Amino acid sequence: GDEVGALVFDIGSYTVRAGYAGEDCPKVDFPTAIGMVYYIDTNALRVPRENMEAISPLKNGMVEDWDSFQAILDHTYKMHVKSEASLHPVLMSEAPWNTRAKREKLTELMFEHYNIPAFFLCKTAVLTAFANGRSTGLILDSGATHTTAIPVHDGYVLQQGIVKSPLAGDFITMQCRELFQEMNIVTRSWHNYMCNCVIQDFQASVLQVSDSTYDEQVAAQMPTYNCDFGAERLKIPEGLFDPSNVKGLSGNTMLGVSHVVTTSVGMCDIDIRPGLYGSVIVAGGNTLIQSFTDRLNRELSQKTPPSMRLKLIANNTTVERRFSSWIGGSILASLGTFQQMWISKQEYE
Amino acid sequence: NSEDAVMTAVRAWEFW
Amino acid sequence: EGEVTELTPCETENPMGGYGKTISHVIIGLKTAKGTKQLKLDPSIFESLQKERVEAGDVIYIEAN
Amino acid sequence: REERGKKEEQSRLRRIAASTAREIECFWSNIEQVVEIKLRVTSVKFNAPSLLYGALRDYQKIGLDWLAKLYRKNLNGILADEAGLGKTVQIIAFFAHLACNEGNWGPHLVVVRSCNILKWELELKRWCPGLKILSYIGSHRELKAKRQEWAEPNSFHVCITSYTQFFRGLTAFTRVRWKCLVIDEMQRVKGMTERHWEAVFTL
Amino acid sequence: LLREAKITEELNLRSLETYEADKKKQVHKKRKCPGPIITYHSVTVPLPPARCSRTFITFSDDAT
Ligand SMILES: Nc1ncnc2c1ncn2[C@@H]1O[C@H](COP(=O)(O)OP(=O)(O)O)[C@@H](O)[C@H]1O
Repeated sequence: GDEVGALVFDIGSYTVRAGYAGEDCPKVDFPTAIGMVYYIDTNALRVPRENMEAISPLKNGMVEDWDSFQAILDHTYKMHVKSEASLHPVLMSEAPWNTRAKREKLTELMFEHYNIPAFFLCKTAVLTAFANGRSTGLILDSGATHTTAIPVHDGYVLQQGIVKSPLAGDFITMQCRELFQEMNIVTRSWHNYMCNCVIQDFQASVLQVSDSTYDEQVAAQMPTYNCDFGAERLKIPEGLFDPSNVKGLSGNTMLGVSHVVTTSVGMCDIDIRPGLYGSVIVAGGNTLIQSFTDRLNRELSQKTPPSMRLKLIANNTTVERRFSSWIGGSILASLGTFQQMWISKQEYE
Repeated sequence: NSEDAVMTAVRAWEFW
Repeated sequence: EGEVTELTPCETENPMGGYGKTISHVIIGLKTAKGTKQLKLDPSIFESLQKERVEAGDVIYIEAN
Repeated sequence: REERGKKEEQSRLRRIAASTAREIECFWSNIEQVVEIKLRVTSVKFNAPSLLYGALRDYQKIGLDWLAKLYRKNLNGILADEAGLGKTVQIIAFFAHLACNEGNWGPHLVVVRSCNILKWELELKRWCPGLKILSYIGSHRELKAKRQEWAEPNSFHVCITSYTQFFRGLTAFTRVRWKCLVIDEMQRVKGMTERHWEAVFTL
Repeated sequence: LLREAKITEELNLRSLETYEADKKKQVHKKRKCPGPIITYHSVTVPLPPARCSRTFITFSDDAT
């Protein structure tokens, strides 16, 4: 139970999490989108300065603009961490499947510019599994840029059974747009960013998932101007699980959350599928939708082989599910293996 | 039942 | 007896348990004046091999039973 | 040699990851164990056995049958049987049948002596477990926290109260409606000069 | 509904009251292990029924 004071970072697509190890809640949380003319903070989101382009370091779940990554890391170490970045280990949280070149570039940039004495990174599925308190399981993450069913066995991502669907930040940023326009309505990038923000607010406010196939529903009102929305709010979320249910705006084929889970479990080798089915874990931001986990559970039960247990984690009530990765990373640097299994300062040199 | 699968895997390893 | 050429063919962990690293057999390349003959002895003897200074290039006196 | 070296590198990475996973899982298990240790320490007879896990005896079932007339005919009588026959089990079976037959649960009350509160809730949990029961301790502070989920919600269907606690909170119990008011060992309720009579009358 | 709710609630209460494990102690022993533990393991395997004995030696880390 030794603690050295490591700063665990997690570069998310919607909000970056950061804070000292040994905490049960991310102390740092703010939008990750960088506004370059070069301001990265909630202030940047608020300040209406000269023409600004809204972009993010992550693209399809992979860091593309290293300049923005360096900028956000420096801004964090300067204002949020309020401590010099030369006497504190770092536990980076990469993507579900990171590449050799990306990890090499990250390690090189770190050890060169920041001179971190100890830098280590691990998968996100394993971190979430550790946060939930289980080694074997099936992580069902739905982030702002991708949703993936990551089967983990003994805290290691089974790269052979990974899957992915187009469910990303484009979930309702443009569907809810037309849904609202049905009744009625600094650069273009900033306008799109503000539109996405207000659409996410509308989502967290009224968007709800049904328990079964789409059906009539009473209306609900909410400000933005005020309007009363009928069952329209219950239509778009249907596309997350069943493609046949959404027949008009879901193309010809689509791997829903349930179908994604089934495919991920089927692609895995024998002797481990029972453990995966028994312990199913959900993650991401889209899981916060109302009645999401309920529909997921009551639907996966139908698409479940006989005598196969299905016991998920009932943590959706708490908002910390989205930060499960950060919780796992923080609790990771409080063990004895932190000194045994770790990358020191003279391993790469 | 688990022990049955375990011994079957052991027999498969022996054949290998 | 004969000049030893120790080598342990890596084998999958105990199939009855989990995974990892185990050794199911230990091959010793006893080389005699007439020729060479590798013996796939029991792995439990590995302790005896490490006990004495049994390095590649020396003569060892093995016992059947 | 090349392919075996590649496979061995992959297996070594797998094993390092598995060791880290085992370590973190063991630490989490220790934490959970510590948390759990700190937290823990002309007589129709047709009865339904649904939710009756505790096995009942023949005479117990017969007694249950004889007393079915009370709830069905809206009658009340005294149950004076020699100790050792488990009247608590009979009352538990009655509460279970009230739900097995009709869909009404209602909020119930059971008056038990101070030295018999734990025994009664233990028996309830043992015989016919499925029920919602609450205890009454700490009349000053603890009860105040428990009385914050009774008005609007039906947090519990059965309550195990004590005699001495009623007289200090009559203004509270008389507000909520109740269906069954069980009182055991009426020997303490045989003196008219006591104030318990008028206190329990207005229920 | 509320019926299954109360059932599960009292079942959990009964489990808690009855809990008044050896596997956990074995896991603790494992914790205390420095890590480079070599395990001598031999089990009977098939070729009473005809069978034979097989020997296995598991090495924790590559150092050993
Ligand atoms: N690349 C990613 N991988 C995993 N999770 C992500 C990723 N990007 C964003 N997330 C999480 O998903 C959430 C998406 O936000 P959103 O679902 O719109 O909020 P809400 O639905 O609660 O209104 C973000 O809060 C973010 O933390």
